[PDB]
Amino acid sequence: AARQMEALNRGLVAVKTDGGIFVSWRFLGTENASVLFNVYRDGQKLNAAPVKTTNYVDKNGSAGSTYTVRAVVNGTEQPASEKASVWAQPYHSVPLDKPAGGTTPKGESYTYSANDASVGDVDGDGQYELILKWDPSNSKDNSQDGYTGDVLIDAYKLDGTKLWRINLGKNIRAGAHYTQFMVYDLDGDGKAEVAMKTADGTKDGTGKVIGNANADYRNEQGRVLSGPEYLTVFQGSTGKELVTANFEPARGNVSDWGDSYGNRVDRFLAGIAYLDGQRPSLIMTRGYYAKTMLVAYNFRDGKLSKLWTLDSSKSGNEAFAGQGNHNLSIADVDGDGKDEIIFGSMAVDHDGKGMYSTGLGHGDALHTGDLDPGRPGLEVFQVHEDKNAKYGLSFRDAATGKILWGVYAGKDVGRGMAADIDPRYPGQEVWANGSLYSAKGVKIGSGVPSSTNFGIWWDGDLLREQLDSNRIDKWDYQNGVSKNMLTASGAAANNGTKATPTLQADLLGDWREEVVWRTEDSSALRIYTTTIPTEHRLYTLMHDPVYRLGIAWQNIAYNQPPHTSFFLGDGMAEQPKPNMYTP
Ligand SMILES: [Ca+2]
Ligand SMILES: [Ca+2]
Ligand SMILES: [Ca+2]
Ligand SMILES: [Ca+2]
Ligand SMILES: [Ca+2]
Ligand SMILES: [Ca+2]
Ligand SMILES: [Ca+2]
Ligand SMILES: [Ca+2]
Ligand SMILES: [Ca+2]
Ligand SMILES: [Ca+2]
Repeated sequence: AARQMEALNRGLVAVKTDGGIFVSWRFLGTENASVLFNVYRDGQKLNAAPVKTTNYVDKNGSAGSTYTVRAVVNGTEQPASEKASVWAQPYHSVPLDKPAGGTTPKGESYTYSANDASVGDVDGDGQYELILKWDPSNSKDNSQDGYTGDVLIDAYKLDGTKLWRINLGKNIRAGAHYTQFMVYDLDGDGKAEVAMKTADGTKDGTGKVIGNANADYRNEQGRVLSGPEYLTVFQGSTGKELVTANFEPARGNVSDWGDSYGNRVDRFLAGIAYLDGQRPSLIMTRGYYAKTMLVAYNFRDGKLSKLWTLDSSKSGNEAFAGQGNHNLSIADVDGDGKDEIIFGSMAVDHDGKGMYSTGLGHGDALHTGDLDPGRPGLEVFQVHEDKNAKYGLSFRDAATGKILWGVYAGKDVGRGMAADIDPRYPGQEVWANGSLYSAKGVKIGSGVPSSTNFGIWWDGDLLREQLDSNRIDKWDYQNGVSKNMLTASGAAANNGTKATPTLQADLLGDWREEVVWRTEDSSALRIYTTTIPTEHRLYTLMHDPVYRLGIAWQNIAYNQPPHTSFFLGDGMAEQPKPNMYTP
């Protein structure tokens, strides 16, 4: 079946460069291969004949010029795109309303920094808003005791308009593994909503407090290990509470999850999955080191409804404990049109049934995509934390879980990457624990790229570049060394040693991915878009099933980079139009 996807505008962007004005725009999932384009500067056509490629350099444009693009569909020109003004800097700043610092019940002062983001179109005009999580400077890993400041979630238009702020309140602890926020048009009306775990004292964007306003379930460890827990869907445009239910997976006893001090119980993940093959569902998970639960919901016709539960503590589900990562993937792995869940070393079917477990246990990085385009199906590359695991890195059939190849490490392998960086080996290369491999498991040369964090499509070629901290690098495959391509001076990455951008996504312009980094003082987000010309046109990545879902889960726990459902890389085949409709 055709999948619900977003009605997007042209995503037209124009950026001042020394060579003139660089202009790029979207090839929309609704458009055929036969569609061409005309480029207009202030109502004047620039190109003598319609162009195919979705980027263009206007040598004679100026900082005051405005641009439109018109599609040419089966010979006739279509109405103009939305108008685009010229970016006077290589990035676009979104000014932020930095939350005031505070002081914990124990007298610890904290301040706020801009942290993980997501995107959704909350008003339905085809341009994304940014949904930003603020992090207090005393946020905590689950292993660490201590009180934390409130978690704040804001919505911003790209012009800097602050639409709202939600304060999750004292009963939601701050830290990577706590709030996992989903931004998506769940009900299919054309407008995104925001869904996340909430509690008594959560304040919506209109200033209305949920539940028992004054209840305080913080224990002396600064953890919230008792009291009600809620799941709320908020209106994207206003941050208003739409509906709130009791949260599942429910806590039960803290000790059910594998410790009594409050670590394992509060290990959350979340996602958007097309469980019915047509429309989105919401996935909320709890646990992964031992007891593990996953619960699916719909938000449709104004109602939240629970669809299924997978609980490893149920007789027959024992194998589905102890396998999850600090991240997950979502993809149709078995070809039935419906999305499955890649939950670290295990997988869960669209109906909530456990599919397989590799038994290799918990890890910190995960990549699900078409890694080996010579092998039908998707593949999963994963690293493993247990020093005694049979493999420190595993490369597997996404659908069956069969190990295609793996390498024993005998130690915690905390990072792993997948990206087509070497055109001499068909498909995506993978690297971890000091070695680079082909998709077939053949070690390539010696050493690895200088980062093992994100892959990003940045330059004009079909290979994928690397992102880490405030840097984009490109692998010189002939010489076996990384070389810097961009250092975003004045921009900072997030999450300490994880060094993740606020967001990486194809948010605007052509198929290359934008990066959103905070400034060092979090007074702004900067949106960088490439001005490197390309000869290639590809469907906007937000119209790919798997990529779009990757953007939805990018924020969760230990942020991972997004992948396409198809092999995008050197030697790739031309892609057909995505099977989609818009609301
Ligand atoms: Ca919008
Ligand atoms: Ca909606
Ligand atoms: Ca499927
Ligand atoms: Ca299935
Ligand atoms: Ca870990
Ligand atoms: Ca494959
Ligand atoms: Ca390759
Ligand atoms: Ca490239
Ligand atoms: Ca782009
Ligand atoms: Ca995160």
